[PDB]
Amino acid sequence: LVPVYIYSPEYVSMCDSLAKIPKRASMVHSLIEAYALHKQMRIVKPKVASMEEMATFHTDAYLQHLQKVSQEGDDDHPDSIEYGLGYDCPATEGIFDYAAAIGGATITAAQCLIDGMCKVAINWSGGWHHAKKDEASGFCYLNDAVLGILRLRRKFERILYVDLDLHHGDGVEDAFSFTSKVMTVSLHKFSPGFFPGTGDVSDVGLGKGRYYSVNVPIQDGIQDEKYYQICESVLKEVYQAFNPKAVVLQLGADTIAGDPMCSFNMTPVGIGKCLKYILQWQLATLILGGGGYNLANMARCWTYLTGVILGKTLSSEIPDHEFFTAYGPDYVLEITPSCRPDRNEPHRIQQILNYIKGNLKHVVI
Ligand SMILES: CC(/C=C/C(=O)NO)=C\[C@@H](C)C(=O)c1ccc(N(C)C)cc1
Ligand SMILES: [K+]
Ligand SMILES: [K+]
Ligand SMILES: [Zn+2]
Repeated sequence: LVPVYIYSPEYVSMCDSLAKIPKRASMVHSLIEAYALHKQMRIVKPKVASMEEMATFHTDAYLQHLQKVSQEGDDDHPDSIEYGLGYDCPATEGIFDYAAAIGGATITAAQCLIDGMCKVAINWSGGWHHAKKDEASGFCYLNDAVLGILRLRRKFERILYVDLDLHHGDGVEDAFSFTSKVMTVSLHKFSPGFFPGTGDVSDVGLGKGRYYSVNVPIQDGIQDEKYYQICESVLKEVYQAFNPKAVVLQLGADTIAGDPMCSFNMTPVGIGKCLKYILQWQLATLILGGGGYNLANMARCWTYLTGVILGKTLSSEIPDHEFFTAYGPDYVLEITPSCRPDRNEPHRIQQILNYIKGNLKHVVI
């Protein structure tokens, strides 16, 4: 009925403690609260993930290792080499607790979807799609997206994962690569030297999971209109061929114009239209956050997207709240595209969509 919003003051504090950008969860929640959107959702206190719950995807050796180097901040452990710790993913003190809360918040939201508590569950602090079963990658130590999907596997036999982050959700695609129960769809920037380096259109999975992985390689400077047409064409084809019963959606904000990544040229409006097309499926939807390195932009994006889920049209003027001064110099909710060219050739885009049409033919047949 009413969208579940995963939040507790203790959870946000935990998320700000070891965040990449300081006060990541604070700003996003403070702005949502400022628009009084929390009063129209069902606020649910997240439960910290147990060792067994994480073990549904991650190996035991890896989990024990995190717990050991997290209590003292041992960034010099001789077993860290095996698990990808920790140059890109530092072995900072209390990192396992940080991952436990966020991992447990996605599972909690998934549990609300199972028990029929709602049709939509939101966790903006979640959605780290890079982590592997026994390896940390790209700031991700625990793949909370996979943990969420595995929780939904208790009720749903057809789960669709849609990744709209700037980067390819490799950790999630790799997790369900050998299965047809979960189809992963990832729209991302794909160029040599760009992280994580995988996710070409020819990457369709392995074994019995072949053709159940879908990748859309996109180039720099793409804007709302062209992006949506790509997203609509893929999701329409996938919905018919896969027939999902539940949806997990990762909405990273590193695609938005004004992000330090400086790749895609998106505004929250474009992603909003993508979210609308998925919401009208009337399926149990698990909304996750993701990447983003422009704090105020992330807040503007995810706050607007929360308004989309609720159907509310938000005021263009940023209301006075705790972090109001961070929204200079215009102090508005809208985000304007930068003056950069679109390097996506209309023929290559159509050529990719045709591959996907060809690959999904195998699924439906
Ligand atoms: C891991 C990642 C994003 C993942 C993501 O967004 N997953 O969703 C990006 C890495 C490769 C990167 O490009 C980078 C660039 C600059 C930088 N500093 C200037 C500190 C730190 C990292
Ligand atoms: K993506
Ligand atoms: K798959
Ligand atoms: Zn990203």
